[PDB]
Amino acid sequence: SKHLSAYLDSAVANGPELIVEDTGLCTSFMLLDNIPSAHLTKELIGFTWF
Amino acid sequence: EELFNALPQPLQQLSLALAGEIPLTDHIFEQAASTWHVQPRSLTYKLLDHIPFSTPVVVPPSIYHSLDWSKCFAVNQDRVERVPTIDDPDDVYVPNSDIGPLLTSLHTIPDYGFLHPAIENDATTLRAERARCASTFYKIASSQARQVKLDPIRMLGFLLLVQARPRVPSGLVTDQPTRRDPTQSPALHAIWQVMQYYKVAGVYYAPALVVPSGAIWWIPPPGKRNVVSVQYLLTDLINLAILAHMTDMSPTLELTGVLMYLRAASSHSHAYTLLQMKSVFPALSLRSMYRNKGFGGKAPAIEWTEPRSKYKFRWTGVTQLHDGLRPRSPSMDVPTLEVLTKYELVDIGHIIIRERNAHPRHNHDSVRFVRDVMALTSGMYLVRQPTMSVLREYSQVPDIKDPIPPSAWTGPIGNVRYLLPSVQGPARHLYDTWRAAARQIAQDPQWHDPLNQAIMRAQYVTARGGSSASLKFALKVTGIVLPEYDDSKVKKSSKIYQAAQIARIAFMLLIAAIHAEVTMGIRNQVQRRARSIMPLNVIQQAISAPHTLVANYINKHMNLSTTSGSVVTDKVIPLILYASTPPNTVVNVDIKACDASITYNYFLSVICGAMHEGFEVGNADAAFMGVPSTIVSDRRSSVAPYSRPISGLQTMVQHLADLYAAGFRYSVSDAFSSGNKFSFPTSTFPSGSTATSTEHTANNSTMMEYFLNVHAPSHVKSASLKRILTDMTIQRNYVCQGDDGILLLPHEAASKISADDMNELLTCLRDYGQLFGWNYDIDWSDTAEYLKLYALMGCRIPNTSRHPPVGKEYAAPQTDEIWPSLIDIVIGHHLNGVTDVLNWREWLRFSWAFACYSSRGGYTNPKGQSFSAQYPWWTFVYLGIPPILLPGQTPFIHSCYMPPGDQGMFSILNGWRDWLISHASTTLPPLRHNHPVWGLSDVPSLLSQFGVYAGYHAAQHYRRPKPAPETASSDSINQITSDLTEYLFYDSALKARVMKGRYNWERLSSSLSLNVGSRVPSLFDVPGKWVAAGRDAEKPPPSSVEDMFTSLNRCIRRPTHSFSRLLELYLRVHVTLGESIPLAIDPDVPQVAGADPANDDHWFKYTCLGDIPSATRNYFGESLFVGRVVSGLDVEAVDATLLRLKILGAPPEAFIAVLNGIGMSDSEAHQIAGRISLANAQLVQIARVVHLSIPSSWMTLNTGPYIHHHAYDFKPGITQPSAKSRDKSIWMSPILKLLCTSYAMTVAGPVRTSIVTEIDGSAAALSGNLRVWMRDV
RNA sequence: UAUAUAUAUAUAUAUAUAUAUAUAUAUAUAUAUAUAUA
RNA sequence: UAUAUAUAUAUAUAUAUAUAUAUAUAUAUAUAUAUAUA
Repeated sequence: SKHLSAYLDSAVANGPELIVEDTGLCTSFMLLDNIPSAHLTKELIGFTWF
Repeated sequence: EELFNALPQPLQQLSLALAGEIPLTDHIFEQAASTWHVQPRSLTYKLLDHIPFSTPVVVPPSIYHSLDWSKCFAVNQDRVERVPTIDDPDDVYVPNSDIGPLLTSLHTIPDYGFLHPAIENDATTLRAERARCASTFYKIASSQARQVKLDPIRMLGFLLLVQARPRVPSGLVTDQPTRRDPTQSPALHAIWQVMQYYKVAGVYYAPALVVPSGAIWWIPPPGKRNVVSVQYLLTDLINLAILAHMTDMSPTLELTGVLMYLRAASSHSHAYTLLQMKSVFPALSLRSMYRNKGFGGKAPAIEWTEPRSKYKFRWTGVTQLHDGLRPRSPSMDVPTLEVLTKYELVDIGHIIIRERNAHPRHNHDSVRFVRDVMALTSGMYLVRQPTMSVLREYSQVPDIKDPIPPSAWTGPIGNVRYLLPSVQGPARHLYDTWRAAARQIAQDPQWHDPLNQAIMRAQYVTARGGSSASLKFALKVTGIVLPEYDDSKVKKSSKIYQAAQIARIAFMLLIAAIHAEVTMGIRNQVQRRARSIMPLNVIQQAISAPHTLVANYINKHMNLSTTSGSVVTDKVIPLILYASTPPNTVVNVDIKACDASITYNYFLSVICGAMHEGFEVGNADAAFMGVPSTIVSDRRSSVAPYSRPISGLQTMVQHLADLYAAGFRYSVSDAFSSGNKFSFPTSTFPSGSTATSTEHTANNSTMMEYFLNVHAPSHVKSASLKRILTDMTIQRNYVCQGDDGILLLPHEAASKISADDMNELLTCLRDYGQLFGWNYDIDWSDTAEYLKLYALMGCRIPNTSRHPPVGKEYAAPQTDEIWPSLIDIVIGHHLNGVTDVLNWREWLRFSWAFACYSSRGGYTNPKGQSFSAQYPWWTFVYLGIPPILLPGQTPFIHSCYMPPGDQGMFSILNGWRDWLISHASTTLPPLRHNHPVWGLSDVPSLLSQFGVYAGYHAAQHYRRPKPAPETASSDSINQITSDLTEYLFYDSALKARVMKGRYNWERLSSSLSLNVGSRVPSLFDVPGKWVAAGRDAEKPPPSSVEDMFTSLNRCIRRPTHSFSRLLELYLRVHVTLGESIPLAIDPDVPQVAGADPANDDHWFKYTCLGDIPSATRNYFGESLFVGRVVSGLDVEAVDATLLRLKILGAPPEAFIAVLNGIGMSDSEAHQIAGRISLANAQLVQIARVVHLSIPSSWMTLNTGPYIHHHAYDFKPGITQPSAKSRDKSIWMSPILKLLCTSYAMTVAGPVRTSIVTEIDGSAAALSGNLRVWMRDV
């Protein structure tokens, strides 16, 4: 009955998922802070700015 | 099994016989029957002590909460009503009360009691209210207990006896032993627990005992009290226990039924509570089966032939099931569960649903499950006070949503008004339809034929009747002195009696009497309110003739009466099967109360006007049925009024409309209530018998047709629905009978209609019916309900609950019957268990036990002697019950389809032949001179030793006493006769015809010396038959009873050693069975639920032959030569005589005399006589000439082709040449084929080819003797 | 005693179905609060 | 007081995911019984 039901009705969906939409940014590479910058508060004040 | 040890010795022997251990014998047959009649019934309950139950059932003490009866009854307007407890006005049934306080003690049995003589006296004499209320309550409560074919305890005893020992296996490879076992049945355990309350010293006092005059009750001690509902609960439990065993259901389902009954019994009004939640089981199971994903299986492929009017169907293979074909309608779980929540029985639904989910695919198991669960509904014949019934049913009037405005009518025509042409709508459609039919009836020389006139007058007389008192009063009122014939001992209320009084009178003198009271009656039902019987008087029945005639024409000439020809009821079987197939969508409809909704203000006025106008085309001066034309005033023109003549038909309408407008005036005289007769009118149509089906079916068809073709397309919204709704017509899409109707949709192309459109369609139909006040009560569940038959996916489902094993209707306070009648009850009881497919082996065992108890009985003179008798068991074999085990054979080799009568005997002997002959030779000395069929071995003495002859002749004896004549009463007999003949022979031509025919006949029969004393059917004897029927309807005097017992005993004791001449000759034939025939259908496909490999024999018989009656060339002999006949005479006697004459080669004038003897004119007599020929006659048509008929049990099988080309009467390579029939084969071969197929159907297992192998005498000798016997009779 | 075959039972793994519990989503009903209208 | 909309809580139904239990089927191991061979 499974095969017969399968062969008789084609409205079983199972279609490939074609429509996929993105509203974000078309990029695949991320700029990454690997090593954080140090916070200076006693000496060398002003050399870095956040 | 210690229970087997508990049984007394004779019953132990009987149980062994039923189990197949030993061949049954008259000796043990009597010992068991005798001892049952002497021991107290309570011992049957005592047997229950020896069953170690292990079921999870608890009987709450809530049962013993008797509600006081005094508040459940009252009298107002001098009638005892029911005053329902709940606000629901329908709680009019027997309450739950303790009957105890109303009991005295009996002198015979001091323990049990009956009503106080003081109470009934005061209610009778003083008309005291409380006395009357108590009496009414006692009467109905007793009556409800009496609704059983016999005492339930006896049935319980039967069940224990058969279930006390497992049956011995046969040698058959399909003989599965029973899977179910005792100690697991919730019903029996429930009976045990509840009965524990009714013991004082281990005595088990029965709560009640049924008697011929009703039922008695046991006086409770001061501590206890007996509620009447308990007795009802026991009956339901016993009935369920029996049914569950026979249907072989799982204990879980039986558990649910027990809880079902217990919950109902706990609350007040046990009947009402059951009635409310009636349809729960079918809705849970039948209405919702395949609403899932894993659907599949095999289904029948049925095709409806092109001339659909003929209702011819063809089996044409099988269809694979798949998900696209699964049912579309919503399930029924939600409403049912919601209802069950009210009675806190949701567990039952959960259990049922969970169990149902185990059958996703359609097969034998699924339908078997459906059959079993649907068998759980209560099988009790509910009864209520007739006064409440009549007050509750006829108090309804239809509500019309758009009445015909008064300005829509013309001026009066004396009584009727014609309908203005400008008016449209369904009413216009109805008006035109009836008018057109009236026109066709108007000119029709079919009437005024004196023979046809005789048919109509004769149709009005039956043994029953009513309203005679009203008749005598009304005519005496108008100065008409009717005759009397009391000395002729016949009931006055019989329709025959009143008819005789009328015979002489000029008809028009009687016209004033039609406006007279009509008595009424009530017949109880199993699953609904009781039905009504409203017999009109003969005069009223005569006046309403035009209404019937037009209705008949509408039916027979539009949709061919939708099967209301009722020729064989089985034509609906293939119809519903086809209607339930996957490719088709079907909807079940039926008028809510067609009898109560047809009325004069809307319906009958339109019909009367149409008929009166429709009869205008015709001779204005033409009397009809003695009603002459008259002058009536026409007032259609306000400027030119006048008067003109109108034909008799119109005069009938004039009075008929007057009567309908006045409304029927009934008079109730219920006996169960006390001194409360009264009369009140109503618009409710009589609808007491099939004579009403014609009118309602006609109107049913008309409204449906207008809805389909006009109203629906103009009103529906879905374009797709419009597309499919069009191209649809009633003649090929709708059938009906009375209120019931079936609507089936055109095959949606490889698809199914949206449930959305269905809802739209069904909704509009409801509104359409609401317009003119018809509640259509439609439903859509992809099943077939028509005339109480159920089909699911082309498989028939026997609703066994509608045939309760223990229940039987009784409409009077007294059973009013004599002991021998019980036998016929047993026979009818057994057949239902065959029609419905039960476990054929176990059902047979139970049947014999029932027979054994019934086999014995007695009677006592009103003052004098007692009398007694009992039958040898072989009687029941002749009556149509297969034997379980013969000496020398193996048990359970005879199928239930074994034919009754001589055929069954012959088949049994034919199989039993060789063993008997050989055994007789060893045991007994040879007889003194050679025998035709036997050798010298003398088996007849052996048969007498088995008492076969005793049983064979005992079954032939009559079972109802005969009333005695008298000579002055014979002057009334002559007076009765004369008048009946006078009523029959209104004209003179018929009398001349019959007299000439009779005179010629006896002259020919004697002179030609065919024979003398031939009782040939003739009209002169029809009044004699009526008189005998009328006298028979009376309660016989005791002397007749004494004659019966004495005659029966003498017939038993008389030593005879011969069967009937026919059976003697039939034994000369030797028949053998070959291989199995080719199969009809795939064994996988189920066709009848329960006819499965488990229930092998039914499964074999159906599979081999196929169910669908498909006589493509046989027509089963329905083409009788005499289409038109008068009542009283038998067509089956007439054609038998005619064929017998034709075989005897009588001269043509013999046929002429016989035909003229039943009113046929000479010209048509010659025309009919010429048609008689051995060629065109059918196998059954010619075989019936020697009373070889088809058993009713076969009517559901396609036996035609088998009898045609599978029962070889002469196979060249097998038959001995001595058996060659030669030229007489033209009429010999059908007889042999009938004998062959009867033997083949007798044995169990698959159907095999049947072959005549030898006739001991030459076939010529057999034919010669047959011709002699044919000439003799 | 060993080997093979068949049947039954137990244990483990895989798959399907049903039931129960927990979480998420949707729908319906009930209760509470807010807003609008009558 | 009623109706409509929104939010929160509770109950019921349906779907998805996870866990537990039961039943069925398949595979592997062990035990018992029966049959055959040594």
